[PDB]
Amino acid sequence: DISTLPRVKVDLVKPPFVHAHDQVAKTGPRVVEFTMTIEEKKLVIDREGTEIHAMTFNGSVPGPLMVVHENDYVELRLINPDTNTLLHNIDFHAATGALGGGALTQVNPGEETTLRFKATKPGVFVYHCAPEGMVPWHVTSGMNGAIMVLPRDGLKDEKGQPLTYDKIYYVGEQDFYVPKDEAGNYKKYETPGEAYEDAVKAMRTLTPTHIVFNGAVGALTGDHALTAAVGERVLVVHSQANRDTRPHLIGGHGDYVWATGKFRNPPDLDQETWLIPGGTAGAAFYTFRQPGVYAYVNHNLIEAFELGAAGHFKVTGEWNDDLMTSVVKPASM
Amino acid sequence: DISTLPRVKVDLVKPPFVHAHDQVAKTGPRVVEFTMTIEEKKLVIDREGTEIHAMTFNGSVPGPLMVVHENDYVELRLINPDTNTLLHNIDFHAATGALGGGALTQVNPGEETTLRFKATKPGVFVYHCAPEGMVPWHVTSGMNGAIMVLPRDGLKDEKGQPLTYDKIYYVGEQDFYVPKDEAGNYKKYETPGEAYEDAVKAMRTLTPTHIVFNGAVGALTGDHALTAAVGERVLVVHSQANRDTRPHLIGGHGDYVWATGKFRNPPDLDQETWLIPGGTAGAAFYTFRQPGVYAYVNHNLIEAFELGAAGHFKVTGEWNDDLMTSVVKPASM
Amino acid sequence: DISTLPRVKVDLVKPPFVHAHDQVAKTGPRVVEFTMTIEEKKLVIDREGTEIHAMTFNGSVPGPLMVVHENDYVELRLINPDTNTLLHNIDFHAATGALGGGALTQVNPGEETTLRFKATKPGVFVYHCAPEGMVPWHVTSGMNGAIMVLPRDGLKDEKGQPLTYDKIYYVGEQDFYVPKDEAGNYKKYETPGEAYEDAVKAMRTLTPTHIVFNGAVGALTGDHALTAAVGERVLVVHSQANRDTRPHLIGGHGDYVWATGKFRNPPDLDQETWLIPGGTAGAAFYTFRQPGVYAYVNHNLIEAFELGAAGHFKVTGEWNDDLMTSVVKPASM
Ligand SMILES: O=N[O-]
Ligand SMILES: O=N[O-]
Ligand SMILES: O=N[O-]
Ligand SMILES: [Cu+2]
Ligand SMILES: [Cu+2]
Ligand SMILES: [Cu+2]
Ligand SMILES: [Cu+2]
Ligand SMILES: [Cu+2]
Ligand SMILES: [Cu+2]
Repeated sequence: DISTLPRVKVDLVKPPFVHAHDQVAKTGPRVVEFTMTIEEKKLVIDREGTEIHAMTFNGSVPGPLMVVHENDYVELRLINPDTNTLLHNIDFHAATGALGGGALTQVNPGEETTLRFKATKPGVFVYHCAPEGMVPWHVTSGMNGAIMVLPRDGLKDEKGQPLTYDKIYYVGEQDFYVPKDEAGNYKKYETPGEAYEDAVKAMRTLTPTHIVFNGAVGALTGDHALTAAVGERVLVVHSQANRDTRPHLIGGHGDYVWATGKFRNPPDLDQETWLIPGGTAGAAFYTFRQPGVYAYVNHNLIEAFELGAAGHFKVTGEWNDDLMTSVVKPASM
Repeated sequence: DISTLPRVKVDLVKPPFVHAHDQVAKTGPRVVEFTMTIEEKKLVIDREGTEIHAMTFNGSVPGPLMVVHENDYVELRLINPDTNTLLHNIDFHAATGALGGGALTQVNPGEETTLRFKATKPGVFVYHCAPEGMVPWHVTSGMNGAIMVLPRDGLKDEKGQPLTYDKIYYVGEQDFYVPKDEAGNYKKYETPGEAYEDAVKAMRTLTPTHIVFNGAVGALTGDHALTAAVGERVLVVHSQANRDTRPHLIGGHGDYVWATGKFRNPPDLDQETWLIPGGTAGAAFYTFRQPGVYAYVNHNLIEAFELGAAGHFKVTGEWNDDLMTSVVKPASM
Repeated sequence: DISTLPRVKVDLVKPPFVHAHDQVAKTGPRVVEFTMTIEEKKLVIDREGTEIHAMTFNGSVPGPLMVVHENDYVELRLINPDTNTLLHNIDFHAATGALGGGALTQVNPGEETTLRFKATKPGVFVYHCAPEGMVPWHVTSGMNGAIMVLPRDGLKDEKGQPLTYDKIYYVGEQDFYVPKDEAGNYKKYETPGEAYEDAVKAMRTLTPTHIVFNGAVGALTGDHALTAAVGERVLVVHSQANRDTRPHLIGGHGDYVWATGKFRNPPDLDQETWLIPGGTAGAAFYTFRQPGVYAYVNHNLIEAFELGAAGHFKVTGEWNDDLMTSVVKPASM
């Protein structure tokens, strides 16, 4: 009787931050209550000022990271305000049945719905909007996030020993397909219906115009760089709802990686780069050993440095000259 | 002395169905005899009526799934009737030597050949035509299938316990490269030789025009949807002879997945999505827990919903409201 | 005190060959000294005579394979002669800190530098140039190689038993983006600065014009085919610094594969094809069982046979008719 279970309300935070949670479950199974409000909004996604009509969960690209434990129940109140124009829904890859919930959550502007599902499998998973007949358009407009279902006894390494992170970040990577004219300039549109065919044409090229973290070129840089201290253990959850990516921490590694995101599997050790398939969330655990600036990228380096799939860590602490040193600094022959 | 071994003749069936076999070998090693007849034929591959000159094994795209046990011998009689126009052959990724058999099986129209190889490694494997100098053209014309080499004691989970499927399906995923004119319309051709350069140009874009299951958009839908019952254990073998794919069961999971298809490895558990590299077969085992319609896709959702890489399951049985329920159906604020 | 450790100077060799080393470390930890000289040079990369301005480490595409043991120190003297025109550096994915060394190794023409780092993680790893603001341009001009960090007790299988190779080869796979005019012909350029915008435009298509092994179409064929004998154990290290690849030995397998290249993980067994993500090195171990010509490809077969990603083995020895035989050679119905 689910009515006999504790309810806990989560208050979500904007990526790349993650709402408060316990790695090791401090209670029995719970109904974990989430509310998200769909927001269609204009977003500037690059340095040139290219502006798209984004389709978001809770105002952000990606949508926020939801965190529960295995065999909790996720109960999501999904709100589509009458300020929006389109029908939306939600598919949880973590859930079982009804297209991940998409068949049960169709909300027109001015409607809401509440979905409950049992989180029976531990892992990080994509969630995304998926309205029948317009699925890739919603997804590639930004309407996707992730949910982490932690094992009730937290994470474990390949030998069954605990892995405990000190910090977690959620990197949502988004492929956009901004329609171009024959000369190669981006087109803009009066209404979503006038945009639709050109959106479909642009998607069918299979060539993103932009690939970004946290919704825009440079979003995880400067005053919004990710941070860590030397010696800190950091989990980076990374999702891509529509296209493969190959994350890499420039100057570091994935000490333990679940490339396809499912924690009943032993992690891959010592990864330089790992493949997260489109439609998947993955997670990488790293203990920082050196201070300084790191870049965290999709290691198709064109996708990283030309199309936007690059963020930064700023890491504080002492430099270890045993691990790396400039023996002879650049100088002239 | 191979002549002292039992011979068993297999009678193949059209994908996505799979010929009768035993998971656990009920005999010792056998010479397992297959016959396939090459058929060049016109195929309509989309809803618009786009018609290509397909190159098939046994009349289908994909070619049929062949099933043997580890250390059986596969003996294939490959027939190229004089109604065909081209030279063909066959490369088995399951086989060792002579380019997988391709160097020994070159048949002109009006010829046949018989190849035997020992299936020394368990797994699902691609087979495909591969004539020297025209390899991708044959493959991306549909001339590929798969062979499953089961361990003699059937499949096992990550702990060494048996996994037994109740039903198996074979999903062959095909990238086609239909040549386009400058305006973007598909071109058609009088002869394969007149088609060849434009086929090569279209392939060199690396952008498929179509990505389909079982040879056509919507082939595994409607009256040809895949079926299952709640509680049934289903293995879905999935091949892609030329390009990566990322299968996903919408509303389900891969409970146990061999993403790169080789059963001596422990399966990955609880996958949302998995990457099958181009040139590979993979296999996913799932026990259905909910009735209703599922979609089975390549989770590049553009590839799925715009280019064709989507099929359906229809699943019969009782709905489990513990696992998922609509708490409050969509309604107006 | 690193000054108390043995120093050993390595003399590199041109890919696909690999400098002399011991699988099992015959000494304690060492400072292993390497020198590489950057060479910008023209290279003809295809049969048509297409000539690019390559950016190399030590004159080759890929750069040479460097081999050390876990917890050795790599000390690289990197020389940028004043005959070059550009700034370069080096990022080792094997290293920890300072963007893999890239932040500490910026050398203008006429400068050199010496970097030392501790090789704390065993595996094969990419190294590549990565100058801030021009990273993909350098990488996709050929300026990448790999380093193998062997476990001090050599390689092990999935059960912890030794795997010892008799021969090793290094296959560097390079995606080039030669700018094209509207008609589709390659453009050429007076200076790297005049080339830059068109290089960036060509990269942003995400469609390589060429994908080659060892720097050119057909480089690992003919008198430069890879060789082996029946019964020989061969490790093929394969890198791709910028784009996914899916290696396949036509007629063989990867008996043991580290697809993402890190030897603390058990290898995947019996692979037909494996995915090496862009920004990764992987390694496949195979014992040849049949003589003859093999092709070793990226199993996107368009990428292999049309764009260049194909090499050959010539294997000497006896043919095993148990493993494969032509029962009835091609002949007429
Ligand atoms: O190591 N990242 O380019
Ligand atoms: O969950 N498939 O979109
Ligand atoms: O088996 N390679 O096409
Ligand atoms: Cu939506
Ligand atoms: Cu999905
Ligand atoms: Cu053929
Ligand atoms: Cu093949
Ligand atoms: Cu450089
Ligand atoms: Cu890198």
